[PDB]
Amino acid sequence: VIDAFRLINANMMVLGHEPRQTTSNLGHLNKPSIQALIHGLNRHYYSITINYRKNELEQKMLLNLHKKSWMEGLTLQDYSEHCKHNESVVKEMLELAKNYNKAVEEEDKMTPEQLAIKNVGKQDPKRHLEEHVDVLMTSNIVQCLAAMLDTVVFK
Amino acid sequence: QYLMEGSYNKVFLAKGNIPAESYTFFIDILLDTIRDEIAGCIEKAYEKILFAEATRILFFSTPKKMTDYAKKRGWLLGPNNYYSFASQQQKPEDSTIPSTELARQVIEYARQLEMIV
Repeated sequence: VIDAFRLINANMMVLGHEPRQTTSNLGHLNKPSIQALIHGLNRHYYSITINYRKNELEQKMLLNLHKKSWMEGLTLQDYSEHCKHNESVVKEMLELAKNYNKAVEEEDKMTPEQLAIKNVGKQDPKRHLEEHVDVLMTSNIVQCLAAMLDTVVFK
Repeated sequence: QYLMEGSYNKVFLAKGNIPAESYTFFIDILLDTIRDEIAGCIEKAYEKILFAEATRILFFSTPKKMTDYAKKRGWLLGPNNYYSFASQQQKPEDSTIPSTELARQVIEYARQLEMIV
């Protein structure tokens, strides 16, 4: 939060009043909360708005990343690290699996949030299992794609 | 009945040549089909086996008929059995790694999978 202002003359206030600065321009008048800031604003100045200038070229500079990111994605994720993730995913899944099993006996009714209180905790146990399956899926996607891809291209 | 049961011995098609109205012709083409089916399989089956053993359950009448018939099939090109080429290929199913070739484009399966999420 930043503001720009312009001074207002003492003679201007009495005759003109502060809404005269507002004419023939954007005319947005800012409130920067209550307290000293607002009170001081009113007694002193007229606050006017901020717009940003931009240019296409200016954007293009900002968006630019790295040469190195080009190979980064390609990179064949270690089996070791993957295995750590795989172990982590199957263990959470087993714990939740039970919950999933009890949960399906009921759940004849719609409204998924109610099913979350019943099966216990925020979010359904079916959704918890999927979340874990998906995280593994993401690790797997980089590794397998990368595994074939790397070998063929350098070869 | 015989052919469905898988008792090839029992068939009554390698002896249905003798009684005929004019059937003998049909019986012969059908017989030739029976002989082929067995003939290719036997190659895979076992390595260099006797000539006599290779006439017996090849539904042949003589070693001379077997020599010519076997040769077209790819075994017994010479006067010595060549069952051995074919037989050896079948037995180990769990040994074969050309690796990249066998993986069969991991990239494609991955790409199908990723897209939904």
